[PDB]
Amino acid sequence: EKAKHYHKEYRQMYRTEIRMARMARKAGNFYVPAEPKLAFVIRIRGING
Amino acid sequence: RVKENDQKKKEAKEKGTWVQLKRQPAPPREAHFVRTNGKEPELLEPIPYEFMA
Amino acid sequence: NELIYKRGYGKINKKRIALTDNTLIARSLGKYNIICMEDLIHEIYTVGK
Amino acid sequence: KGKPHCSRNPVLVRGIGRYSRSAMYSRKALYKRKYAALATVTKPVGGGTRVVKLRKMPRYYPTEDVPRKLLSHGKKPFSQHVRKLRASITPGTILIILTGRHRGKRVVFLKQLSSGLLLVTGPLSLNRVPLRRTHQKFVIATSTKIDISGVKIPKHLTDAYFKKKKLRKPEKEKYEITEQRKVDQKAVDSQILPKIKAVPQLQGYLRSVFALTNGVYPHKLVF
Amino acid sequence: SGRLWCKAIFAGYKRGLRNQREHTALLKIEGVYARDETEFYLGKRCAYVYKAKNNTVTPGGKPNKTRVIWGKVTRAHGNSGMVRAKFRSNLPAKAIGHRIRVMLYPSRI
Amino acid sequence: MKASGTLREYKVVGRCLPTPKCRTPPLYRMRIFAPNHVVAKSRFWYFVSQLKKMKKSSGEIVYCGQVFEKSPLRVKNFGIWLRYDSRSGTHNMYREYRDLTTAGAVTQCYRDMGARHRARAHSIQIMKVEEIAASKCRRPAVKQFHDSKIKFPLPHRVLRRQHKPRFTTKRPNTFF
Amino acid sequence: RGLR
Amino acid sequence: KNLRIMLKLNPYAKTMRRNTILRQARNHKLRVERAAAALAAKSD
RNA sequence: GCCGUCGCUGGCAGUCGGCAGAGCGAGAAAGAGAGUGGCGCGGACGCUACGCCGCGACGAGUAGGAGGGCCGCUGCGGUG
RNA sequence: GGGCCCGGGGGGCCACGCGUCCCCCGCGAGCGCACGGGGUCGGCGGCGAUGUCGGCUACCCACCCGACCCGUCUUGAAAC
RNA sequence: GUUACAGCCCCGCCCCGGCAGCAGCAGCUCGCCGAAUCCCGGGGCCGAGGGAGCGAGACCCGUGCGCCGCGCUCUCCCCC
Ligand SMILES: [Mg+2]
Ligand SMILES: [Mg+2]
Ligand SMILES: [Mg+2]
Ligand SMILES: [Mg+2]
Ligand SMILES: [Mg+2]
Ligand SMILES: [Mg+2]
Ligand SMILES: [Mg+2]
Ligand SMILES: [Mg+2]
Repeated sequence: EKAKHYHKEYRQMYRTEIRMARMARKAGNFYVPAEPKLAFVIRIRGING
Repeated sequence: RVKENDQKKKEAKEKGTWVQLKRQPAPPREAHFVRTNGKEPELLEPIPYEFMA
Repeated sequence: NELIYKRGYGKINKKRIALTDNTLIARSLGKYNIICMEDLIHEIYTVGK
Repeated sequence: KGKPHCSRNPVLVRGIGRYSRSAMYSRKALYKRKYAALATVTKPVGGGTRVVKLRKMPRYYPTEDVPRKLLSHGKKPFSQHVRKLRASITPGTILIILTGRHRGKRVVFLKQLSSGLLLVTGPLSLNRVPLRRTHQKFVIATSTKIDISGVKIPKHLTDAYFKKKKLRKPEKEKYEITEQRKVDQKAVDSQILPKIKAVPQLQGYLRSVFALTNGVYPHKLVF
Repeated sequence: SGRLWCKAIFAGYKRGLRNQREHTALLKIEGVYARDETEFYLGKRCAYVYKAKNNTVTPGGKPNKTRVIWGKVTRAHGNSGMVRAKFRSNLPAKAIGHRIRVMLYPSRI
Repeated sequence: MKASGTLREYKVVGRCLPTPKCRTPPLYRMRIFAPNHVVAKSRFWYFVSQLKKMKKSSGEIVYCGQVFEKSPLRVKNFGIWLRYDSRSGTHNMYREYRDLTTAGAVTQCYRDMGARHRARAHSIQIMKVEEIAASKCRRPAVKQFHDSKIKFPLPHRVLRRQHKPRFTTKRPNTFF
Repeated sequence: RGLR
Repeated sequence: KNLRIMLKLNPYAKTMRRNTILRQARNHKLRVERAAAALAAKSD
């Protein structure tokens, strides 16, 4: 059930940000989404120097 | 901060609630709407180079 | 999802143990209500407490 | 006790059923299907009787034994493997044998045996290939097919029928075409052969032997 | 009777410019001059057939001087239709520029 | 900025972060031609920083979005006003191109400025892109295609399939 | 108990 | 890649996958019938 | 995949057998507890504990340091 | 949109005993298939006593890639 | 010179005039994606480990397909 609930939770977060931008565009304004809270970092350089 | 914490820790205790005591680094700014107010954003262009010698 | 399912390894007793069972997550993060790979993905993705 | 029922859950894909747990619960009517909580053989003798041990302790033990193996799953024997067949090999297709003494000949596919080897006939009169087994990995299936749907293949042409029979050598022992095999060859040939002759030039095609020549590359051509 | 293998040339070994990996051979197949045509040949048996002084046995035959190293096409190589092949023993370097049979089995068609 | 692939046109809108003094800062908009939006946002901050006391730290992007070509099936003449740094000075240029998309015309400019002046995209600032009527175009290369009865052959067609066959019995023909 |  | 491994870790994945297979096979049926009536209507 | 090093200062004395009863890897403290009243005679290997077993990480090297050699040489006490 | 997707008048649910009080309105038995704690076949073929089978390494030869002669002082040695 | 014996651009009213279709098998006119994603197939390399027990139980001494995960059938009765 936790997985079932998260699925619903993720769906609302996805839909909600879509819906928020539409209502801004409807009224001629801009919806600015929240700065991301999460990053993934990959080291691309070796360890010499 | 020590004083305000101990006072909050004592004021919220008698009220049976929970308050933030630890500081935090500035979080990323939350979502918000920006009203255009019926105006079009000013178009900007780079200016021509002019040799101001 | 795919980062944690294909390449998800736990640091259990300072060892690199693949997350091949839910009991691995529950024994370490259970005290935070994290008892399955799905709870782990939700605590990561949403940046929980 | 009750007669077994066909699985009420049709297979959607391998490992997933069509119906959820509660859908199956209703289908199986589990709401009303509720439930709640010799080693010695005696014999006579001329003492009178002897209690006999069916299986006796070993008379010898080796100095060392190997342990037991850990338990696995899915490692079935060969006889229980599922058999696959390229979709391009349908009964009546003209195949090209790639190996053996018959390499290059064009044969007629009949059916896939239970062991998964293909049963083919030359026919014997066209190219001298009898009813013979062959691996599908070593045949090129062409697009030439004859309709042998009305051909009756004897039910006894099975895998054990074609399995090689050991011959002892103490000089040499030779293979002898059994009279049954000759009778069998005619039964199938006498049906397929007239069907070959309905297609013009097909018999000549099955007489000829496939070969590569100058400028002919397999990746370029259609079989 | 006729030929039942495709003509391939043993171009060389897998290598950089100063390192050579002799467990893999690069085969140039007649008529295969793009990477998109090599698909038919992948996994096909490959036979380096040669002759020696001493006689050797023959499956289903009597001893002769012919010998073979078997292998198979493992993958394409480059954009112009070369294939990588692996053999039960590394091909001798005397075989560079010579014929490598490519059989028509294991057949996927 | 690298002019990788075909550029796209982006509409980037940004502003200063609101403060107690000015709770509603004005919205600035720029036309940015870039490979991807991430590059588009970066260039925006590079230009507004030149025109205003503003940088990424003290401002935000309100909207980044591609501007699709409005008449992709029409042939147009585009005039491009640009400044660029040569090895020994900066110069304003005006150039004309024929294309179907405005972004396609800007991409032709980056290849062209690189070809004729060895100009790397980091030293080119597209100031303005205007679709121009046939009667206002100045460059003879563009104007010679303003002929409703334009006709020309394709002389000396060079064989481009030169390795299929690699060896042939007959010499190629170049007249078609 | 109920399941039984 | 291994179905039964994902279920030992996330049993609800079986429900999600079954729904996708049904939903995708249902939507495919709609288009095929929708596309046909376009063909038959055009022939009218 | 295999070799070694390091760490877990990890596990094994429980081979507790017919004077018998096979377990303690398991998300979440502490007893497979003790009671008082209302036919066959059978069951692999192990444990040089300086031994055996498991899991995870790692492995460049001059000057230099340290460990282990069931590496090698000559003689002495025991032993074979 | 959110409220176990509030409350009233064809398609999927990890809903399915009951006495009740009432918020609200502690053991069923079997059997079986497996994407399930690291590979098996309960699958086959050819050859074999005088010229043939196996023999890593090892002897000779060949070819392809690699490859400058050591010790030493030295910032630096293949060093004229 | 201004639709005529071709056409092109814009505009006002025509339900954003109406219909397919819809980031299109007009297999490329231009994108970013997958809790809004699943199915099937092909080639290549590899097989490390080796006492996991199950159930009967002190009324039994069996059997070596056994853990966890996922199904199926029976212990109900009808129908095709
Ligand atoms: Mg460096
Ligand atoms: Mg070292
Ligand atoms: Mg060299
Ligand atoms: Mg040299
Ligand atoms: Mg010296
Ligand atoms: Mg010096
Ligand atoms: Mg030196
Ligand atoms: Mg010198």
